[PDB]
Amino acid sequence: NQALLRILKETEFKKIKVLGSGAFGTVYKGLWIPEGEKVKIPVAIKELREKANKEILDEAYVMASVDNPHVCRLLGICLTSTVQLIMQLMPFGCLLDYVREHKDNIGSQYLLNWCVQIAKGMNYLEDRRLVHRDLAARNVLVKTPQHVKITDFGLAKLLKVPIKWMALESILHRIYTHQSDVWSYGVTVWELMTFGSKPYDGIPASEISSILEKGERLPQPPICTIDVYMIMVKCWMIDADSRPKFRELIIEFSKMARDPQRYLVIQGDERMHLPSPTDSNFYRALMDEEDMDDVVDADEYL
Ligand SMILES: */C=C\C(=O)N1CCC[C@@H](n2nc(-c3ccc(Oc4ccccc4)cc3)c3c(N)ncnc32)C1
Repeated sequence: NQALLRILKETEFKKIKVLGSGAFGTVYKGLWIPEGEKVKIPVAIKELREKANKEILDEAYVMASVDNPHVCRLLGICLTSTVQLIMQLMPFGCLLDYVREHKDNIGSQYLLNWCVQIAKGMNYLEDRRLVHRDLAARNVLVKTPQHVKITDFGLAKLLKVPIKWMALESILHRIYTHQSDVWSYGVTVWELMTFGSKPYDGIPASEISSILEKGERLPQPPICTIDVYMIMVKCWMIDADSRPKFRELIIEFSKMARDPQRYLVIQGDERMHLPSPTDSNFYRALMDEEDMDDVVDADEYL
């Protein structure tokens, strides 16, 4: 579906501010102004650091074809000897920055729900027989605090390797599968549960395969019950086929979401809440009108 990707002229948009800079590229806050109109519409622009345009376009069409509440869809592209990718601007930013900023005051309901949502997005990709190759907290965007979407799908294929998120088989032989995606998902969950901690920090990348072969793993976060830690451990099993499936993960986390205090131990959690319906309705109307499955709420509390 070529209609899904908009080809943008340089004249119809402008980069206004740098939001972040990456090995993959630089991300800018931008404005689209549509031809013949007086409106300036905020957009996010990713300019890749630096394959012919035909190959790039062909990859781009697939990237534009992902349509799920929990995956970000590439909206537009401009090809000018630099590759510029256009998507919605998300004021909330990446999940990783968000958890660090809120590290004191994030509730168990949010964390479990984020786990469900990410799994839902990954599952959609698996169902489509597509592999992300770079799942990480940095690569999840926050639409609203209640709603998160996986981003940068297909970028890894298109283009400093994230060794510390990679499955052993990926590090060793660069084999990427839904099962390697599951491994990355586990690291991502660990990031959330540690409020933005950097996995294997201080361990050189060159040693990572060896420690994994030894069987060393990321440690259990203090907030996590063993039940949650075991799910991460299952994600990092050497035999890829043994690892959990995204469809299973959606169910497990959803179950946990029903009695959060059973599975995550957080100080003052009783004080921290998912939004009331009134608040949720307000957020959706203002900035999140797309259809999504309702957040899983505690059985006790509704
Ligand atoms: C934790 C991530 C981080 O540090 N960032 C730096 C600041 C910007 C932030 N960010 N990135 C995007 C973003 C992501 C992807 C794309 O383009 C795509 C889309 C789909 C597939 C491949 C490439 C563009 C922009 C942000 C957006 N969209 N809004 C707000 N912050 C974004 C990452």
